[PDB]
Amino acid sequence: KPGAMYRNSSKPAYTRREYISGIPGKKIAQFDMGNNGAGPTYPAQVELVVEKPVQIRHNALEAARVAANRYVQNSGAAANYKFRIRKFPFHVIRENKDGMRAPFGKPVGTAARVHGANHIFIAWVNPDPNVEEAWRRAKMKVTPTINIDSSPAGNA
Amino acid sequence: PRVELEIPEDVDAEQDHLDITVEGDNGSVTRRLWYPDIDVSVDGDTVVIESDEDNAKTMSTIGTFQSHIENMFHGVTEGWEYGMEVFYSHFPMQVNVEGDEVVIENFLGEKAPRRTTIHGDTDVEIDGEELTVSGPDIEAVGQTAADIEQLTRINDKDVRVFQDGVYITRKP
Amino acid sequence: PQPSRPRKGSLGFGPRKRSTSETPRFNSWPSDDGQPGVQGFAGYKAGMTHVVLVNDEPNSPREGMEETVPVTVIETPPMRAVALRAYEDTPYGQRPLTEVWTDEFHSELDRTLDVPEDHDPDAAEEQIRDAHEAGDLGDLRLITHTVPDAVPSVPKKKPDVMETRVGGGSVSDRLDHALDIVEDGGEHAMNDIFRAGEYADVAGVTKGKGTQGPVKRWGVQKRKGKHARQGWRRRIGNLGPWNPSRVRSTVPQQGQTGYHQRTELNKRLIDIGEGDEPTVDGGFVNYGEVDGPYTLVKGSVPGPDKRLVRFRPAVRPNDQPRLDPEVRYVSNESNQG
Amino acid sequence: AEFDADVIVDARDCIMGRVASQVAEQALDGETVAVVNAERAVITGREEQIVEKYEKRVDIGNDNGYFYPKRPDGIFKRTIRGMLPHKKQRGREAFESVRVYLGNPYDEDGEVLDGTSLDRLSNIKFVTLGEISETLGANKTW
Amino acid sequence: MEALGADVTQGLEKGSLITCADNTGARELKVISVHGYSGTKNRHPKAGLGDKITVSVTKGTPEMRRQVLEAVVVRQRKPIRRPDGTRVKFEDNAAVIVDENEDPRGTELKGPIAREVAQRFGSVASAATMIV
RNA sequence: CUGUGUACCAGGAGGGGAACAACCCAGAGAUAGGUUAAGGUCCCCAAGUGUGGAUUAAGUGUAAUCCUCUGAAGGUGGUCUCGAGCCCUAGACAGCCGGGAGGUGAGCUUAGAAGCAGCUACCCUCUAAGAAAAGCGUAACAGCUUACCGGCCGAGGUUUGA
RNA sequence: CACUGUCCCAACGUUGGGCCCGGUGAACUGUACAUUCCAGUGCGGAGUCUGGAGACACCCAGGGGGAAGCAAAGACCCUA
RNA sequence: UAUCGACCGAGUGGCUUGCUACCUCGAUGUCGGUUCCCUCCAUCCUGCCCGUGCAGAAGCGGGCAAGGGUGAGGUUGUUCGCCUAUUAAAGGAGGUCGUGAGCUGGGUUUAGACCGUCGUGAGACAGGUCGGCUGCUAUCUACUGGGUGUGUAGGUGUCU
RNA sequence: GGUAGCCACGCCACACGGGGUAAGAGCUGAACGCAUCUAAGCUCGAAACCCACUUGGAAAAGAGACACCGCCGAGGUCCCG
Ligand SMILES: [Cl-]
Ligand SMILES: [Cl-]
Ligand SMILES: [Cl-]
Ligand SMILES: [K+]
Ligand SMILES: [Mg+2]
Ligand SMILES: [Mg+2]
Ligand SMILES: [Mg+2]
Ligand SMILES: [Mg+2]
Ligand SMILES: [Mg+2]
Ligand SMILES: [Mg+2]
Ligand SMILES: [Mg+2]
Ligand SMILES: [Mg+2]
Ligand SMILES: [Mg+2]
Ligand SMILES: [Mg+2]
Ligand SMILES: [Mg+2]
Ligand SMILES: [Mg+2]
Ligand SMILES: [Mg+2]
Ligand code: NA
Ligand code: NA
Ligand code: NA
Ligand code: NA
Ligand code: NA
Ligand SMILES: [Sr+2]
Ligand SMILES: [Sr+2]
Ligand SMILES: [Sr+2]
Ligand SMILES: [Sr+2]
Ligand SMILES: [Sr+2]
Ligand SMILES: [Sr+2]
Ligand SMILES: [Sr+2]
Ligand SMILES: [Sr+2]
Ligand SMILES: [Sr+2]
Ligand SMILES: [Sr+2]
Ligand SMILES: [Sr+2]
Ligand SMILES: [Sr+2]
Ligand SMILES: [Sr+2]
Ligand SMILES: [Sr+2]
Ligand SMILES: [Sr+2]
Ligand SMILES: [Sr+2]
Ligand SMILES: [Sr+2]
Ligand SMILES: [Sr+2]
Ligand SMILES: [Sr+2]
Ligand SMILES: [Sr+2]
Ligand SMILES: [Sr+2]
Repeated sequence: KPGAMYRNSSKPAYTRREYISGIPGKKIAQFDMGNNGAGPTYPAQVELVVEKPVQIRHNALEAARVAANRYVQNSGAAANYKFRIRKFPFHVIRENKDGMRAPFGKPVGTAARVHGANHIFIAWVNPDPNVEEAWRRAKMKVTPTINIDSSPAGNA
Repeated sequence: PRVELEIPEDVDAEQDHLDITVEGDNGSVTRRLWYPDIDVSVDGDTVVIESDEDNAKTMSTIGTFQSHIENMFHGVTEGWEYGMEVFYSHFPMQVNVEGDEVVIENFLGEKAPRRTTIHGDTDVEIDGEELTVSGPDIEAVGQTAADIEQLTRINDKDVRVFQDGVYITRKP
Repeated sequence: PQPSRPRKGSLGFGPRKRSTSETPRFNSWPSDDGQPGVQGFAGYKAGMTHVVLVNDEPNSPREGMEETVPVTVIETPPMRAVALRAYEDTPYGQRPLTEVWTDEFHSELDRTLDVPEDHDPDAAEEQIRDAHEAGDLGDLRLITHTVPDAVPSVPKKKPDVMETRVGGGSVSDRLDHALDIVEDGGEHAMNDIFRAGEYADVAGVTKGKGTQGPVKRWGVQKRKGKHARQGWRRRIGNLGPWNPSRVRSTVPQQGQTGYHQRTELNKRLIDIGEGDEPTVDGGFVNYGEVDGPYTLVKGSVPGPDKRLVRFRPAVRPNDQPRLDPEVRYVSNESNQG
Repeated sequence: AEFDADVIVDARDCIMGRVASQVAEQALDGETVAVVNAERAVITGREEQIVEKYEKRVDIGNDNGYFYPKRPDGIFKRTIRGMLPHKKQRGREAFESVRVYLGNPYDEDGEVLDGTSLDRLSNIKFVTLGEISETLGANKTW
Repeated sequence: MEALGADVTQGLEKGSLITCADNTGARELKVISVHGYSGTKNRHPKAGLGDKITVSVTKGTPEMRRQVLEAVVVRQRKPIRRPDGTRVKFEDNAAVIVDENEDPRGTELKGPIAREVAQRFGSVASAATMIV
C-alpha cells in the first residue's frame, strides 16, 4: 500500500493495545546501532530532522534505517560510531479491505508520528561524517523533506 | 564595469552601431557585439567595453566581448591557423579543395564524395597528408577546420576500429 | 480491435464542386532558366490510340526494343498571343499593371471579348519599362487564345482565352521577347514551346459525372453480406460519433463528382507533328477526323474528347529528357471494336 | 486605398500590445488611426515560445473556422480587434476606422506613441512581427 | 525482387488451390502466404505469376501432405501483359516447390513456364522443359 | 457517510467574483443628489500605461476561497541578497615556463617486482624543492604525471551557512 | 465433394420509385426564442449562461452527427 | 548505473476494478462486431540520433519524433486471449467503454422447454442448453453538393 | 456473339531541392585568467515544421487589380438546334 494512505495525522490516536488486537509485529530490526557498548561521548553528533509532521510506517522506518546503517559500513562492521532511531511506531493503522457498510478497518500495520522539527535519527562520530551521506540515503526513504543537522561540531 | 583594449599598431578599429571592424595586414573582420546595456566603442586608439550593470550575466558577456576583440586583433596581424592530418587505414582517401569547398573522395570506400563549403576568406591549403586552415576571422576559420573533421564523422560503426578521417592536429 | 485503414479518398482536391472555368488555369509555372519563352500552350482532346516505341531509357533492360505505348491525340493548331500583361510587386502580392495589345485579331475573337478599337501600345509599354526601372516589376504573362475554327471536330468557333506566363533570361530580354511575339499578330505553335520527348504537365477539367454517391465518389465500401440486404446497399455506416455533435466535412458524402480541374504532372510528349498520321479508321468515336497540327501525349489526359487542355513545361520532372523518341508504329485501327 | 487618417502611428520598434491598446483607445474616441510599418513592430520574450503561441493559433480551427492572420498586416489588426468590442456597432465603427500598413504608404513619417518604444540597446529577447510572419510561412511581400 | 518484365494481375489468393508443376510427390498446393506482401484491410492477400509463396500440401504422397513449403508461381489463368502489349494466359494455375536457396526441390518440371519467371528463379527456369 | 456549534442558501435582492444557491461587499419602500464597500484603474470596461525601490526571463506570472485555482519526493556554479572561517602585494587562486634531484632498483617476497602484485618499515643527503611515491602506465623496466620549489602574471581567492 | 458476387471488389444493365410538371392532398410534432462552433460553467451530459471564434439572406437535393430526436406517466430496481 | 534491478519513498493518468449515489425511472437501448470520421502519445514500424558486456552482421538499452503505416487467417458471441502463415511493423488509448431515428442480433435479459443443484411445494439459480420481435414521411441544427437574391456599384474578357 | 457508353481486373501520373528546428555532433566563448557546444554569438542536424506541388477561394465590409467595349445602345434575356 502507498504512504499516501497513512502519512497524514488525520485520525485520532489509536495505540491502546488493551482494546486493539492482532497488530502486526514491527519490521524495525534495531534502535541502537554502532558501538552501543560505549556512551555518546563523541566529538561530533549529527542528526536527521524531519521537516513536516507525519506518520512514518515501520515499513519506511526499517528501509531508511537500513539504508543509512548498512551504508555506515564505510566505517566498518564494528566501527567507531553510534546510531539511534529514537522513534517507535505506536500508532496502529487499519484498512477497510459490504462496501462502506460496517467499514471499520482491520489492523494492517503500525507507524510513528513525528512532528515537524523532531529528530528521528541521531549519530555520534569522530570527524568521520560519512554519516551525512548515510542520511541522504535515509531521508531518501521517508515521506517528508528533511534537513541534516550537525549538533556539536565547530570542526568545519 | 569597463575594460580598455589598447589596439596594436598595425591595426585599426572602427564602430558602426553594433558592428565593429578590425583591419590589419592579414585582412579584416567585422563582428556584432549586441548585448543589453553593454556599450562597445572606439576611443582614439583603444576599444572600450563598458556597462553600468555588474550582474553575473552582464559580466559574462563583457569577458566574451573582450576575447572576441583580442582575437580579431590577432587575426588581422598574425592570423589564425589550424593544422590537420588525413589518416586512413584501408581505402586511400583523397582530400581536395575544389572551388569554395573541400571534397573528400573514396572515404572508407564510398563512391559518393563528401564535401563541406569553406567559411569566409578562410584559405585551405593541402600538401600531402597534411592540411592547414588559416584566416583572419577565427570563428570562420575554427568552423571550417571543425567542419572538415566532422565531415569524416562515423556513427554506424565502432570508432575504435574505424578511424579513417581528417583530424585536427594543431589548434592555435 | 478494429484494424487500421487509410481514409477513403483524398482531402486535397476539394471542395469537390463543379469547376468555375471549363478552361484550365495553371497555378504554377516553370523556373526561369533558358532563353526567354512562353511557358505553355493548348489544344483540344480527340482520343487515344497506341504506338510502338523504341525504348530509350539508358537504365532499362529493354533499351532499344519495341514497346507499345498508349497515347492521347491532342489537336494543337497555332494559337494567338494577343497581349503582354505585366504585373507589379505590391504589399499585397502581384497585381495587373497594364497590357500591350496588337491590331490584327482573329476574325472571330469577337465572340468572347470586346476586341480593342482604340489602344496605345507604347503608352503601355512605357509604363511597363518605367516600372521595370523602379524595380517594381513582377513576372510578365501573355494573354493567349485558341482558334477552334482550325479544328472541325470542335463545334465552337468562340476562342478560349487564357493567360500564360513568359519565363526566360533577364526580365529585360524577356520583356522584349514578349513584346515581339505580341506585336507580330501573336501567332505561335506547339513547336515553338515544346520538343518531342520532353515532359509536360497537362491540366484540364475532368469528365463530368453529375451527382454520385460515397462509393463511386470517395471510394467507400458497399455494405457487405447480410448488411447489403437489409435496406442499405451503398450508404456509409455513420456520419460521425455522438460527440462532436455535428457532421465533419471530412466524412464522405454524395455530391458533384467530375467536372473538376486537375493538373496532371509529368506527361511525356511522344511526338509533335501535323497531318492525319494518327487518325483512326472510322474516325475518333464522338469527335471526328484529325488532319492538322497535333500532339501525342503518353497516357491519359483529363476531360472528355473536345475539351480544351493546357500544356506547361513540367515543373517537377523526375527524369531527364530523352528527346525525339523513335516511333516505329502508330495504330490507325478503328476505335469502334 | 487612400485613408484620411487623423493619426499616423509608427510601430517601428514598438511594443505591439502597448501600441494596440492606445490605438483602440483612440478609435473609440472617434480618431481615424493608420498604423504604419507593422512588419517592424515588436513583441518581447523568447522567440521560440512566442512562435509556438502564434503557430498554435494557426493550427486551431474546424468547419466553423478560426481564421488567423499570418502577415504583420493582420497579426496587428487582429491584436487591435481584441481590444475592441467589434461585434457592437460602436466598436465595429472604431475598428473600421483603423488600418494597418506594411511600410509607409503616406508622405508623413508617422508619430511614435509614448511608452510604446523598445530600446534595442537594452533588450535582446524580443521578436519582430515580420519574423513571426516568415516563420508562420507568409509570403514576404514587404 | 528483380523486375519481372511484364505486368501481372494476381490471379490467386491466400486459400487458392493450385497444381504443383513438378515431381516432388505433391500433386495439389494450397496458397497460405505471399513472400514480401502487405495488403490492406479486408483484402485477401493475392499472388500471381512470378511471386514466391508459402504453401501447404493438400494432395500428394503421404510423405509430402500437410508439409508447409515455399514455392514459385509459374503459370496462371488470369492474363499478364508483356512489354509489346500482348496478353498471355495459361490453361491452369501452377507453382513449383522450391527450397531455402530458391532451387526447385523436385527434379523435373511439368508443363510450360513463363519466360518472366526465369528473370528471378533461373535455377527453376533452367529445369523447365518448355519456356513460353 | 454520519455528528456538533455557528452563519448563510433554502425563503435573500443589489455590487463584485468571466459565467456560478450558500466566497467577498451588502441585508432592500419609491424617487433623487452625493460619498463610499467589496473589488478595480493598459484596452475590451468606469478609474493610473501613478510614484520611490527590488527581484524575475520562465510568458514563471497576470488564478483570494474552489469538485473547479495542481504541482511532489528528489535535484539546481540560473540569478539576486546576507553572513561566518581561512589564504593574500613578504604575491594568494588559476594558467603558462622551469626544477622535480642522490642513498635506493628500500627490505622482505619471488625467476623477477626497480614509486606504484603483496607484507613491513616509511628512514638521510643535497637544497629553493622533490613522497621508503598520490594516479596512470610495463611482463617487469621505461615513459606521462603529480605531490613539493622557483619564475612570469597581478588582485582578490577559497571554504561553509542562510 | 460439388457450386457460387457471401467475400477479395466492385461494375454494367432491367423494371418500379426517386427528380421536374398538372390534379388531388393528409399525419407525426410544436413553452418560447433559435445561423452556429470551440472551450468553460451549471443539478456533475448547454443552440439559449461566460469567454472567444465564426456568421449576408432565402431556396433545391442528400445521407441522418446533434436536438441526452419522436413514439408509450420504465415493463428492470426499490418503495406502498 | 551495457543490461537487470528488491525494499522504501514521491508522483502523473483516468485505459481496468472498486467506492459514492450528484444527474436521468411522464425511457439516455445492452455486449461484441461492423461501417465511417476526428484525436491522444506512455512510439510497434519508418526518419535522425546516444550508449553498449558496440569488430562486422545482428542484437540490447536509451533520446527526438504522432507525417504515414500497423494487414490476412483457425477455435470462441466474445472483448480478451491462444494458435498459423505473411510483414518494415503487423503499438496501445480517447471520442455517451464514438458509432442500433447506420447495420447485425451471435452473447445478455420476458413469455415455451430440458438437465444438474436447491426447495415439501409454487418455484429458484450471478449454472448449462434449444427456440424466441429491432417502430417513425427530418421541424431545427450540422455537414456534403446545387441554385436564387441583396451588398460591394453599365458590360466583356483575363487575373490577384 | 457483341458496337458505343460506363467501368477495373486494364492503362497513365503522384519530386528534387530550399529555409528554420528537435534529440544530437560541434565552433568561438565568458562568468570562473584554465576548462566549458551556451550564458550573448555561430556551423550543422529528423519520415516531423515552413516553402516547394495540387485543389478551393472577390462577401477578403480595406467587399480587390488590369485591358477593352459601351452609356442609345456594349452587353444580356426570351426564343430556336
Ligand atoms: Cl479553420
Ligand atoms: Cl534582453
Ligand atoms: Cl498472408
Ligand atoms: K431513466
Ligand atoms: Mg473501343
Ligand atoms: Mg480490337
Ligand atoms: Mg474484416
Ligand atoms: Mg424550499
Ligand atoms: Mg478608460
Ligand atoms: Mg502557465
Ligand atoms: Mg419520475
Ligand atoms: Mg515522447
Ligand atoms: Mg551494429
Ligand atoms: Mg458504446
Ligand atoms: Mg446513434
Ligand atoms: Mg433501432
Ligand atoms: Mg427510421
Ligand atoms: Na486557423
Ligand atoms: Na459496437
Ligand atoms: Na507518427
Ligand atoms: Na480470432
Ligand atoms: Na449511451
Ligand atoms: Sr479523518
Ligand atoms: Sr449492492
Ligand atoms: Sr523525502
Ligand atoms: Sr471503434
Ligand atoms: Sr492558386
Ligand atoms: Sr431488420
Ligand atoms: Sr454535444
Ligand atoms: Sr488610457
Ligand atoms: Sr505603470
Ligand atoms: Sr517600479
Ligand atoms: Sr466540474
Ligand atoms: Sr489550491
Ligand atoms: Sr520540489
Ligand atoms: Sr431524406
Ligand atoms: Sr511529446
Ligand atoms: Sr526506429
Ligand atoms: Sr479468455
Ligand atoms: Sr439475439
Ligand atoms: Sr446592408
Ligand atoms: Sr544544440
Ligand atoms: Sr466583389
